[PDB]
Amino acid sequence: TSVKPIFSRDMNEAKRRVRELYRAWYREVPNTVHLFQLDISVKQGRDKVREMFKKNAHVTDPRVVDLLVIKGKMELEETINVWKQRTHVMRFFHETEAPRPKDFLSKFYVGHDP
Amino acid sequence: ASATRLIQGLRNWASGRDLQAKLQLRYQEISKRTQPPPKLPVGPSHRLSNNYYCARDGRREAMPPSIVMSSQSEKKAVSPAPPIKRWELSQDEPYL
Amino acid sequence: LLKKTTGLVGLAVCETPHERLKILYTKILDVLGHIPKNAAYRKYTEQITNEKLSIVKAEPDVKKLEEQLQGGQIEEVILQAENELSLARKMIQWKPWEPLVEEPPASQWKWPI
Amino acid sequence: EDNKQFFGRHRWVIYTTEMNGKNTFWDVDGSMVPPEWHRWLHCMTDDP
Amino acid sequence: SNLIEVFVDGQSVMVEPGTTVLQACEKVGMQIPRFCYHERLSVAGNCRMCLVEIEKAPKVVAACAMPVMKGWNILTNSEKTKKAREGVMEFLLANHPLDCPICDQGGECDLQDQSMMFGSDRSRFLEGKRAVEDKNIGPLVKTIMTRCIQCTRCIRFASEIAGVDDLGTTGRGNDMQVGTYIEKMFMSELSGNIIDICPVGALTSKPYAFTARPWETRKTESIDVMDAVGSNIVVSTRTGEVMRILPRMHEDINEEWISDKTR
Amino acid sequence: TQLITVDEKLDITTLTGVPEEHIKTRKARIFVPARNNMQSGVNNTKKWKMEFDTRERWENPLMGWASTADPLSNLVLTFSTKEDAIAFAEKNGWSYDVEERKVPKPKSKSYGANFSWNKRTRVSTK
Amino acid sequence: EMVRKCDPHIGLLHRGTEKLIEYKTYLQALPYFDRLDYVSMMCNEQAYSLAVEKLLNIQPPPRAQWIRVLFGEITRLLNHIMAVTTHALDIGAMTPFFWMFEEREKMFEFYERVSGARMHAAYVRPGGVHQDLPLGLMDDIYEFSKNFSLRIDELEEMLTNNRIWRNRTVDIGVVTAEDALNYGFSGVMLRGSGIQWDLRKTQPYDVYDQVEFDVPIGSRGDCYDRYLCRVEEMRQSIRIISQCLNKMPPGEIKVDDAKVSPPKRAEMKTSMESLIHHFKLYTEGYQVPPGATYTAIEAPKGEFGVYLVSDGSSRPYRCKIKAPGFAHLAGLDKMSKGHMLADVVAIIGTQDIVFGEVDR
Amino acid sequence: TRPTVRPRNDVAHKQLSAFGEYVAEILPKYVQQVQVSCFSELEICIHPDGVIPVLTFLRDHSNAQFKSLADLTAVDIPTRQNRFEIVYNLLSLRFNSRIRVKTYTDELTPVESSVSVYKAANWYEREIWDMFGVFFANHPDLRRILTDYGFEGHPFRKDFPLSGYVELRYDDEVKRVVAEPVELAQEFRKFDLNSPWEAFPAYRQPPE
Amino acid sequence: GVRTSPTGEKVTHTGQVYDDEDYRRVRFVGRQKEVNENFAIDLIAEQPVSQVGSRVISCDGGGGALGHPRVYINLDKETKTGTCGYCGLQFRQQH
Amino acid sequence: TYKYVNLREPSMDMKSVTDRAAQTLLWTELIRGLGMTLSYLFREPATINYPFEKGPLSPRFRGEHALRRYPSGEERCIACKLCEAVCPAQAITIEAEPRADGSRRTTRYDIDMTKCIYCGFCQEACPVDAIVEGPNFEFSTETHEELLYNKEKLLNNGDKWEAEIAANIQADYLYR
Ligand code: SF4
Ligand code: SF4
Ligand code: SF4
Ligand code: SF4
Ligand code: FES
Ligand SMILES: [K+]
Ligand SMILES: [Zn+2]
Repeated sequence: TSVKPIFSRDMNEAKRRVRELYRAWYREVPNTVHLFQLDISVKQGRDKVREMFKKNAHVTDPRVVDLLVIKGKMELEETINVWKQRTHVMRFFHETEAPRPKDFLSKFYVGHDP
Repeated sequence: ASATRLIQGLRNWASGRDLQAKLQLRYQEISKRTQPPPKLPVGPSHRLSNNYYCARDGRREAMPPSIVMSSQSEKKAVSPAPPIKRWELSQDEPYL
Repeated sequence: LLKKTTGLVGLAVCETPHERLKILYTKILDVLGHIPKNAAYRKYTEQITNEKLSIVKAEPDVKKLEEQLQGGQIEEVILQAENELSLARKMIQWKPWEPLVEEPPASQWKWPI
Repeated sequence: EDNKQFFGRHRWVIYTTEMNGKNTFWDVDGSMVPPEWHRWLHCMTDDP
Repeated sequence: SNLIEVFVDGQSVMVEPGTTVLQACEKVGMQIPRFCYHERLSVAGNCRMCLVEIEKAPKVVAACAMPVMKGWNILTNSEKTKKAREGVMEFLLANHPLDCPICDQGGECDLQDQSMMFGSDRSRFLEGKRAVEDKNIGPLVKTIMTRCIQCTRCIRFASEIAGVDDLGTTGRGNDMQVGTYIEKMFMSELSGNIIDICPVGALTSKPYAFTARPWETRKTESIDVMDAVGSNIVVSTRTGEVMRILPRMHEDINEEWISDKTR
Repeated sequence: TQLITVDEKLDITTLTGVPEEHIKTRKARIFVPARNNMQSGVNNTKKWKMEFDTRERWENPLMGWASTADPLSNLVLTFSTKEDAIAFAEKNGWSYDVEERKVPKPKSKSYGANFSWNKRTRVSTK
Repeated sequence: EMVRKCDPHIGLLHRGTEKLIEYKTYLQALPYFDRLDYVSMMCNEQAYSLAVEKLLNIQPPPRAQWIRVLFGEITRLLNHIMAVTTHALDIGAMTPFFWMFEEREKMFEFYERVSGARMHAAYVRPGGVHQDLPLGLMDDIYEFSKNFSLRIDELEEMLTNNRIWRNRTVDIGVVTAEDALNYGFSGVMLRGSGIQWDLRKTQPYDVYDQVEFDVPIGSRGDCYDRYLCRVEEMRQSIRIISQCLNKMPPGEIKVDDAKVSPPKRAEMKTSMESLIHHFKLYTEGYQVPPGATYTAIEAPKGEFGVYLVSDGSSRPYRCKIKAPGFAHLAGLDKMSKGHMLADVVAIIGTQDIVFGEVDR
Repeated sequence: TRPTVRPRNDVAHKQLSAFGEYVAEILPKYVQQVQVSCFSELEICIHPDGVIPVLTFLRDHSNAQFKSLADLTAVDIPTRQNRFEIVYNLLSLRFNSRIRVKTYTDELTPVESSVSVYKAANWYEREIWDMFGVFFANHPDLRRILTDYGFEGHPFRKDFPLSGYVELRYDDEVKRVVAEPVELAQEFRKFDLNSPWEAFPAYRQPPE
Repeated sequence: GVRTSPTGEKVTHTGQVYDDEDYRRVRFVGRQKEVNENFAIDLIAEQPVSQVGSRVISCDGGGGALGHPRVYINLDKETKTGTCGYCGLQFRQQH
Repeated sequence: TYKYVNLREPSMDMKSVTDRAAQTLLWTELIRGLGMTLSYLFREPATINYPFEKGPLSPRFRGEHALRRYPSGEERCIACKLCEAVCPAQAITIEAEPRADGSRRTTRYDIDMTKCIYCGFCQEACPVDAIVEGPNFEFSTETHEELLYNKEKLLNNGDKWEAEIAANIQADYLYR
């Protein structure tokens, strides 16, 4: 049960790193909308950043959220630098995908998937 | 090969070499496109006796790696091999 | 005879190879004296360093010293002496003559699974 | 044939002007060669 | 306990008295090659593929039938054991037809698999092969008796488990032919498990005939519903279509068999 | 100290990049595969497996091929023990069931039983 | 003008080759190696073949080994033509490209005569080669090699003494020996800096201990000495091809272990063991004993190593492909510092980079 | 066993067994196993805390001088609780020899970066991060090297499917290459090719 | 021996033909359905039955190594001929 | 066993110094390069006249696939699925059943020619010489699905190219 830390000794330093990564994304989103000339607003991109951070809001393991912060900083460095194109930024917005059936009844109608 | 001797001489002069001796266009000195049928030889295992497969089974003589040390004197400090012999300079053409 | 070049790029010609190798071998021995005597790194490194230093002291020539140290040019023998010196300084800090820090899991190095 | 040419020029085909209905006076085609001549032309054999 | 001590390649193992050499090798995780042996049939002892060496003994013994004696070192990977296996595989493949591509047992053939594992790699047979006459024993079991190796798993199954006593060998010598001797139709309720316990393609499934091939099938482990026995089965599918139904070995229900309706 | 104490459950599902559809709606199956009753060999029945539920395979309109939308349809993982497979399923958020290893019971084989005096186990032929 | 930092973004030709190898047998995973270094096809075939033959504890016959060394040096000629001529075409000398690709067309005809495909032969296999040489092939290899020296002579006339070629190469891309060892360089990237190391001499494979050739050692570690090393390696490959045509033995071309290499179709259609072995080799394949190996050969770009792992089955558990271009393109960042943007394309030329082996 | 069996090299086997004893007794703090394969390739199995001491020793000791990093590799083996097997392939140019240093980590324990020992590893362990998810602490520029820029998941892990989870097509509505979930027109046919008969008795694992 | 469905479509040697209500006939609209009009099931019935004087005959399809693997065919049935499993040539014992 | 490329010391006598300065000021090696380029100007080019002239090929050549027949009209493929088991691209899809006279023949023999890697493992795994990879390479199409061959296309390629494929197998089969 004694493991080796990655960056965070406990959850509080990990939450500090999550918080600074969220600050850096919140600052970066207007420049991302500008220089990629995305057709979305700044509020929509920031709400997508909030959606991606709250997708991982259930983790209580410091090493796992350390690796999540490492991968998020990697995506941030790929976005600050122009390494992604417009396609790699807009893959966070599943625009061309049709909305999946949510309730039981429409999934029963269209197919076999639970 | 069809070139006149004036063009051939100018060409040999401009390159500085004799070019008809070594032509990069191939002619009738190459092999025939239709060949006589081969009779290929067989291996050493094509025998009718003293040819049990167990005495030439290559795959079944590989053993697992011999564990030298595991966690479950004035002996000589060793190297992985003898040190490499220094290369000799070429007696053919060393550019020296 | 003053070898013109080593042939290796970036490995400059040493003008005084014997004195340099004596300095580096005795400095390896001085650094290595801080390691405990029961460590196999100290015994083996004192062995090979005493052999190299005895060969260097027992040979005034440079070419014959290269052929009997058996490590190529004399300048890369000097470079490996520098590498051994820096290594022994690191082995003092790491202390790897201690026992194993952790046994592996019970089926860790088992192949095939 | 012209066996004085170099190896690659020494065999060729002058295609017809009508194959399977199509006007091939200018629209020659590499796949107009039938399989009995496709060995000879591609030098898979020395025998026509 | 009255367990006696035997040795399998020098490794000690405690077995009950009356245990065969094959089961004593099975306890250490070693599967001896076999063709006539089947642990739910009786012991025939005639394919002679389990010929293993007991050391300090100048004769190989039939491991499916020989009971162990206390103190035997069963040499499973010795030289004369391997020579016995290569010789017996050579005689098995002497008259065996070159049908491996057109055969439904290919890819799931014991004769192919342990010819690769235990046999030699080439033929000294420079003669003519036999061609055995085919039979018709029903619309379920395709019969190609040239591929038969005369292992009598047919006959032991129909005698002991199906309880039919209508399959048997006719003839003597190399002309010995497993069959019914007459135009008789082997229709039991268990008549399809002879397709399972034929190690070769001499008894193949006639509905599954030519349709698929065992490397590309996806083995799905399911339950029979044709009867209330609850027979554990494999449903094997190829590209989303059901190709056949094989049994699963479950000791408490259907030991390794299924019925003809299930199959 | 250079070591930390984490008493939480090992969960890496936010790190594997698998979408939620192929995490929470798939059923892993931990099992030793049954012996092919076509054959007598038991070397394939040695290790534990992990496959998933078979999702839909439909027909290609052009060629009649087996089209799929399931990425985990060809995924079969090989494990040495049952508990390693259970740990790998719990680590990746996969719901699993476990079928136990079905070893065949040892048989009392007797060649002399085929030629008994008063028992029903006489063979009528050999 | 100067270059401060060079960041090669790669993975644009990442195909996931060595994951696709995990789901295919060893014979099916052989043609993945033709397409890694796609100008050094039979050399990568030979490296994978030697890895599987080391794990299988078998050896090729002598004639198969001599055919492997013959076509390996034909392959080395092909790769150094590609290297030198495109390194000249990127700088601007477009003419010896066209001059040497006709000789390269003749060597692709040699591949097509021996295997049927002009580039990706799938010919050098574990156990030997797939098929014997057709009659009349070695005479045409002789007629090629007898003339190819004049081609190297006129290439070396166009470029070596040329002052514009020397201006673009002499003060360019200098690597010291310890940095070349530390960056994991291999082949000409080592030997231009003076490191006397060649895997055909030090750790020899198939019959390279029985052939006699020289190893061109650079003096300054720059682009120009590595250019001269590749030209002299073409000279020495002509030397090895002459020795291989003269010392070719007769005999078989596969291993005569029919549980590894497939039997002949004449006896596949006659014998029973041969038909069973043909069936099981072309559906299941041969099983490899469990073990991991690292077999490295001297590719014409450097050290083409394969870390192949077997679990005992007929498919590779893990198959790592070490390629020279990966470490060379990693060393691009140090080699380009202190140079201009015109020198970077020359450094990417003298590091013979094929991105199929860089990205897999 | 002459023509078709590989000749056994007993000399190099004995030399590598001696050098494996040498490394195992100089560095007992980290070396767990030493083994030499039958085709004479030495393997040093270490603890993941000894990446820098073992590799610095092999790079700098006068009886090792492994100045060249040939290859650096991870191997996903899911049945182990430390599923990744980080493999270092070294080359001695002085002693004309190769050594294999092997270690392990799971998804959450970082391996110490060996770029301070071998600068060749700066893209190799970057590839190990990209393909397997093994984090390398105290690395200069750790980022993805082979995958697509928005690519989620680690591909050479064995729980990752052959085709991925998303595929690309061009979409004329948004005028952009888009990512949608993968749907194959023909599914990859899985072939159960393993024989049920034991191939090699020397590799027979003992039963339970 | 190709026949034709009521939809005007040629039937393959397998027996495949699309239905009238099947939309997949639109791929042949303006184009052609390429079938092979040399049905092998008709071209092997045109072969003569080989009257051999032996009880067991061998067949390799002709050519030796250019045919199929050599099989041995039993001819003890006088009700039925002995058909080669690969090439389909059928044999009869001439007594 | 090694040689030093570019380890020549230049001479420093006035003869060689004036030779190098004349090479510098009078551009002598540049005139050498112009002379070599002029020497190729007066050669015959290696250009064949395609499509009227064709590149030289061998009987081993691996081009378009074809399903063959026996000399009786009977097709050779006995549905054994070795070719799709060995196919490293999984380009081959086979389905089979007994036909009306009970013979083991295919109903589906597809080859996705856009998956196919043209390596000829199918023709060397085929025990009956049914699938061959014939000599046709000029089969470029204008639609993607035209390169998705079914059994009828491959049987028509066999019936089209049999008069050439048979002679290539006749020329090559003793090497196999
Ligand atoms: S029974 Fe087995 S060995 Fe005999 S033809 Fe069928 S697959 Fe081949
Ligand atoms: S048909 Fe099969 S099961 Fe019956 S005796 Fe012959 S080989 Fe054995
Ligand atoms: S040539 Fe190769 S890829 Fe193409 S169908 Fe044949 S086996 Fe498959
Ligand atoms: S290998 Fe030959 S006979 Fe077998 S299925 Fe393929 S084409 Fe048909
Ligand atoms: S298994 Fe014992 S003889 Fe058949
Ligand atoms: K059967
Ligand atoms: Zn026939």
